[PDB]
Amino acid sequence: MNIFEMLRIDEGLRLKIYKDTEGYYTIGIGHLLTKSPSLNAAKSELDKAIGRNCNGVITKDEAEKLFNQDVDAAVRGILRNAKLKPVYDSLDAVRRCALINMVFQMGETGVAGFTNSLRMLQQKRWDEAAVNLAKSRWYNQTPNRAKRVITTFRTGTWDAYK
Ligand SMILES: [Cl-]
Ligand SMILES: [Cl-]
Repeated sequence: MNIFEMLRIDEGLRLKIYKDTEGYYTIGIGHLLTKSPSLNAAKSELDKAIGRNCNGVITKDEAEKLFNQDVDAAVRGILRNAKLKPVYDSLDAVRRCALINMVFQMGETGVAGFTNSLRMLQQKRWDEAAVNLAKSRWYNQTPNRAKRVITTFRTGTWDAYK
C-alpha cells in the first residue's frame, strides 16, 4: 500500500462536480474546488484548474493529474511548516502516510492546530495520541475515515486499509 492507494480509498473518484461531506464543490479524488455556494464559481475554478472548458466534467487522466499535484503539495507543505516538519521527520514510513492523509483532508493549518496530538506522536506515545486525536470535530464528522487514519498512527501498519 502507498499514499496514493490509501487516499484513493478514502476519497473515492468522481468525474463530475460533486459536493463533499461538508457540502463543498469537489471533483476527482477529493480535489476541493471552492467553498462558494455557487455552482458557477465551481465550474469556473474547474476550468481554470484543468486548462479547458470542462462543463463540470473531467477525464480519469485529468483526475489523476490533479491528484498527483495535490499529494505533492501536501508533502511540500508539511516540509515547509515549522510545526509539522519535526513531526514528519520523527515518524516511520507508514505513519508518515497517516499525517499526509490528514493534511490532504484538512489543510496544513488545520492539522497544525492539533498541538497536543502532534506532541504525543513526536514522543511516540501511540495509544495516547490515538485517544487524543478522537476528541475532535474531524472524528465526529467523518468517523470511519478518522478511525482508519487513527489506527494507522496507533499501529504503524496498513491493517485498517486491508
Ligand atoms: Cl470532542
Ligand atoms: Cl467517514
